[PDB]
Amino acid sequence: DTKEQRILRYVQQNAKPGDPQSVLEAIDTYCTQKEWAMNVGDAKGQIMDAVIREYSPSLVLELGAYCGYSAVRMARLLQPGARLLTMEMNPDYAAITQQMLNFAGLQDKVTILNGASQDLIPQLKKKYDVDTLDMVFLDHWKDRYLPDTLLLEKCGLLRKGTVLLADNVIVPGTPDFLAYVRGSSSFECTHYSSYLEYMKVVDGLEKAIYQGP
Ligand SMILES: Nc1ncnc2c1ncn2[C@@H]1O[C@H](CSCC[C@H](N)C(=O)O)[C@@H](O)[C@H]1O
Ligand SMILES: Oc1cc(-c2ccc(F)cc2)cc2cccnc12
Ligand SMILES: [Cl-]
Ligand SMILES: [Mg+2]
Repeated sequence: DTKEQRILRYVQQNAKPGDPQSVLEAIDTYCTQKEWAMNVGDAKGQIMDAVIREYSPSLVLELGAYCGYSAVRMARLLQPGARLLTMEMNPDYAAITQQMLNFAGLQDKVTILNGASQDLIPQLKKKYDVDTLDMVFLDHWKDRYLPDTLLLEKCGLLRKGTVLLADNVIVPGTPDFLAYVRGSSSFECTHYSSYLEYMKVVDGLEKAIYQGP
């Protein structure tokens, strides 16, 4: 098996079906005690939770799903009827994520789109009936953060107040994105210093709120 299949099986055997908090705890335990994996983790996850609670977004887009940890973490905090769309290019990972969401009981709140963000973003309005997004979690390959932000804006998917929350702005880092949003009058930015998942290494999140053109 793969590490991702091992994570899934661990959840299935050490968490309670339909209990998202138990799922998060099982993943965190496995990734602390057995094998590291690139989930946002509990340190940064607590900051994400605080942000989600503040904004109560009705429609969230996540870029990069992996095994579903962040999707579970966000979706468990959504209000009834609110929704998450998550984009995942790797079909093996998409299948893990779906199974993870199913086990957590969150499958009605989340749609996992199997494809590359740069191909799926232009389809959101017509194919997926999206008007504008309330929040975007950027956590895919770091070189896509700026191009996809710019694409989201081109596609008319951002509105005044759309919250972008970007993982890993220190490690691995996303220097072009960070410079761009911090220098642009179209974003109001805040840095949340934290730690790399499961590691004593500094990392951080950036929140960038879109202000319009
Ligand atoms: N352009 C792209 N579109 C969609 N998925 C992408 C992508 N570039 C990378 N990915 C995916 O981005 C993921 C990054 S890891 C995502 C971790 C997850 N957000 C969590 O915290 O639990 C990987 O699964 C990778 O396959
Ligand atoms: O949270 C993440 C962490 C890392 C990462 C990988 C190796 C390291 F040594 C340190 C950090 C990569 C990611 C790629 C995509 C989404 N998130 C990532
Ligand atoms: Cl952590
Ligand atoms: Mg990350």
